[PDB]
Amino acid sequence: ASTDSEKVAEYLRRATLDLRAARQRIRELESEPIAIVGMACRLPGEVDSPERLWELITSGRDSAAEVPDDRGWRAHGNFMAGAGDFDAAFFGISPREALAMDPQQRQALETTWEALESAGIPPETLRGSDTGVFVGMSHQGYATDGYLLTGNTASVASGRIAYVLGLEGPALTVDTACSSSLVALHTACGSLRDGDCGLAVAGGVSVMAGPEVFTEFSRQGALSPDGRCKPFSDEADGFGLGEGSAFVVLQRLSDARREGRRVLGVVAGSAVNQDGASNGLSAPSGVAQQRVIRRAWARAGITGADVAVVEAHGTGTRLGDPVEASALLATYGKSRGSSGPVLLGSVKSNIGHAQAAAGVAGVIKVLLGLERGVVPPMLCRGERSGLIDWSSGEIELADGVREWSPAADGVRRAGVSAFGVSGTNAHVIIAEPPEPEPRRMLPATGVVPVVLSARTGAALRAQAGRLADHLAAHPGIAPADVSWTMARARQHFEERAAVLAADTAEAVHRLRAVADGAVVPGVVTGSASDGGSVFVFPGQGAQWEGMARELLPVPVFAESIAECDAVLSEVAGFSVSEVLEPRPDAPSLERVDVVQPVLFAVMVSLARLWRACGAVPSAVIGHSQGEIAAAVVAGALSLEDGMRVVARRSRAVRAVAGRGSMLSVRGGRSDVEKLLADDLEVAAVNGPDAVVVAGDAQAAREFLEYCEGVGIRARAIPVDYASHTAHVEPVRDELVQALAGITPRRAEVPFFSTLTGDFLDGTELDAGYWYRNLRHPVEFHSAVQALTDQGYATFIEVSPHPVLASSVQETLDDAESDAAVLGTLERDAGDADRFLTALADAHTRGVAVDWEAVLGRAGLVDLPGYPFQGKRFWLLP
Amino acid sequence: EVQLVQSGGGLVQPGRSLRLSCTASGFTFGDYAMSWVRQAPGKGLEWVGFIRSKAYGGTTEYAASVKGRFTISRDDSKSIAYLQMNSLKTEDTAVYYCTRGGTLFDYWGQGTLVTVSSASTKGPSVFPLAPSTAALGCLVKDYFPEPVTVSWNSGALTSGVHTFPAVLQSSGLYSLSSVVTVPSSSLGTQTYICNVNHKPSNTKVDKKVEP
Repeated sequence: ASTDSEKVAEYLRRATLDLRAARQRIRELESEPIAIVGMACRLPGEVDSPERLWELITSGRDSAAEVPDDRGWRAHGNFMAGAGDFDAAFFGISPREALAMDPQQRQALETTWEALESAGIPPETLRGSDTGVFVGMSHQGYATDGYLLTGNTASVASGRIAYVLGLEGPALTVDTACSSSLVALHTACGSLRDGDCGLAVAGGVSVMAGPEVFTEFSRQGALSPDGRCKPFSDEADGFGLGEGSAFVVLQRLSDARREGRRVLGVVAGSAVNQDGASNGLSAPSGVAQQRVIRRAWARAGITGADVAVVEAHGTGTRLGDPVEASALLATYGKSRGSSGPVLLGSVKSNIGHAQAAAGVAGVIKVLLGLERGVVPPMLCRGERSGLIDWSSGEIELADGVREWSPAADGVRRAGVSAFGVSGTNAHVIIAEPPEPEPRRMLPATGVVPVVLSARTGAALRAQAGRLADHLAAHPGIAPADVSWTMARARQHFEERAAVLAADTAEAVHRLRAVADGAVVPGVVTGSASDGGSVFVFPGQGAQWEGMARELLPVPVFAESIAECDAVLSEVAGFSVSEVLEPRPDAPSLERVDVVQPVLFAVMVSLARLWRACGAVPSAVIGHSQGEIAAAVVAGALSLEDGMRVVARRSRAVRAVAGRGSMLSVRGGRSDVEKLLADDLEVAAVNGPDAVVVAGDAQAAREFLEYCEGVGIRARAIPVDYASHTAHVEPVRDELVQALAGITPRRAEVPFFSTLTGDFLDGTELDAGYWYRNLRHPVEFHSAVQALTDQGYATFIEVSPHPVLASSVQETLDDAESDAAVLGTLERDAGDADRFLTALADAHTRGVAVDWEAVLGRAGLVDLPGYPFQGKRFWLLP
Repeated sequence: EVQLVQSGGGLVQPGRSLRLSCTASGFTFGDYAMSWVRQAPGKGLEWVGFIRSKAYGGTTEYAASVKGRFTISRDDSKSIAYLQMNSLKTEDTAVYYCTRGGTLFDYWGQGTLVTVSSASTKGPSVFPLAPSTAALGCLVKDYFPEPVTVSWNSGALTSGVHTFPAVLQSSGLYSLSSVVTVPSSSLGTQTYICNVNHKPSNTKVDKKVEP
């Protein structure tokens, strides 16, 4: 019933669709853009960061200076400030091995880490991953105590990064001289495109270490006396020696789009060739440089007219520069096609000749300009070389502030060169990044958490100070971006802090409080222990005016409060919302049969908010009414059943009120127990200096208070019943039949009974338990001691105000425990800000907050990387 | 990327009507015929019908068991294909797939379950298959709708557990059986409890099994 024409129509369409996919696969294998997702740079001129490089060149400064004395060397150069500094501890390296380690190895390890932070990748996620390492590097003489062979082989400069970081892609060191780092880049894009790796670190490193290189070039005569490179100038008189690290993180663009990576730029094409039969082993070949430029255009599908900026090799050699300018004039200078003259420059005018790091230092410069739409500036000293023909007007030096203007493709592109003395040449086309086009609990906030992390306390404060400087230097950076970056695009170490602020000015101010040891309002600090969280549900005392009224919006919170409303409305005459939200003729919070069910509701709802935010209890613990809340959080009891237990138990308590009294005695236990002899009982021990004495017979209480006046701090609890005494025995039979239909179940979270004094299964919590819980002493001090000596590291009190937090800390002090004690809401603050602060604090103690579920996803921003705490190591053999 | 997102099924009493949607994306919807194929529980793929592309007349063909009751439509402006089911029967219970193409089905949707039943929501009755290697289990009978989940010792016991596909009895109610094979040391401090859970009737049952 389908005509032959219709059937063959659908096969033809499928065949040509399959053909389109095949040919798209061909294009991917040959020329997929490689996204540059991260970059780091430690270069001369006090350039510890790519952004420092931008500042140095837009400020027209160079870096030539006399040789340092720290190295064991009429002598000027371009030297890195901390070439010898290394945080050996960070990488698990002994100071013995670090001293024996070529600084080139150490600078590569540190700069790779910063590149991974610039790409927003927490390096632990890469362990066991498929990630390659491509280091352009050349052997220098650092060692001319043990581990000296592993610390000086070139192959270990790439493999050591793989080992430390646990990477399992290919790890190569490659030497093509001044082209080494662009060759490393070229090989890594081939490796990605072949699927040998899914991520690659590529770049180059050199540090002048041994006597040779500086005096070797002086006799050779290629050095300038200033130590300044003057590329493309009639004052050209040689290059100034330099050093540095420069690395990039490379990923197939399709994978970067799919994982939502901020892309700094793309490698659109690169080529690598050789001079071949030239005028001599070290002599550049202008025709070879045309061949390589044109090959790069081929593999990027572009022509010269599409590149507006060229970052040249530019060394400042009188006869080297005209060869490069000739080759540029024959390529980029022709068929400009009214795109305006190509703008030419060389980062070497500002930092010297970084040797194996020259090329990726040029890429990094170009990316800096691509961020801003601004041509990357070059010093340009004096007049244009008389040996070069700019008559055409089609090549111009990148003198000052220029707008970087796109090609017919509306895309901004640059070409980057590096030519080696061995003859191996490289050219890379860097294009601007394509358009990137593309759910929160605790929704409205106003304020914003910024979490910080480092391996030691001094490193932690340094991170706070440097982020303070960066934010002061760059106002207008969205606070949601700082927060998401600091939370998700960074690895979290043992020592932690968090600042909670509404605006960049408040964040800077509080970050600087963390940089000092200051204890100020919006600041929390702690160290991250594993061992698990205990949720603590206290007894009487947490109530306040419309506690957590501000939390009623948060959908996961209001959801829970709804179920309590249904259950409590059938069982009692009222609901939770009436009591917490404005109270229009609603039950009084002073009534024991309303405060206990309403507190129950707020604690179960808070505990659900906590869990929705990533905090998982490893155990629960309650105190009188509170174990009912814990029993529901731990799943031993449905919400319906628990709201029934607390409703009926507090109504029973109300029935026996009057004639009762409860007082808090700031004293130990046997002590008060002894004093209790004659002169009625201890109903609660919560802390080694906090007992609650009940016995009612208010007259009695009224007397003990008097006596206590002598020296014992005693205070009356605003309550006219005496629970955990015989005063509750009349309700025994009526309450156990009223709760005969409760259904206790095995707890999903472990449950530590402060009645039994040991973990419970969950099925033991029938109506009989809830009576004993009301009748018997609350043995809470013991319960905390038990949990501490089993390894629990965080106590979170889930309550609208902290009541047991003090007594828990006291118990930990006498146990000399490091364990943290945190709260949830406070009397003044039951808002979403106080809760955000509670999450922030719990984070600094090791609790796992899905910061993305709480805040949402924002954008990666270029914030400072880890603050390495380096000692100096410089072997003098 | 090519997408065919389906929606619009669920429970529905015999004789009533129901319309399924298929929203296309990532390709030129108007260029393709679109077909509906269904699969009754446990059985094969059965053709329901298709609509041609407009270029071929935008006309429709149907299987005999749905002709006059079901109709296929398309809306090329919203890139949506529709199945309009009328006078539904229990026999029309199935997963319904829309698929790109009328002869070559080269892209399918996630499918949409349509359950045709006049049963009312009902909780299960749990009975224990006492352990007459020993075998014991739980028989979860006479509930509606699906699903119902079963675990053993609150998820502690997972080795040797088989929970079986539910069956639909002549009453129109579902029955499921869960079994676990345990060492014949059936008393050695090893109490065995099946935990059955039927959200659509707010039911949670725990049962012990023993001789």
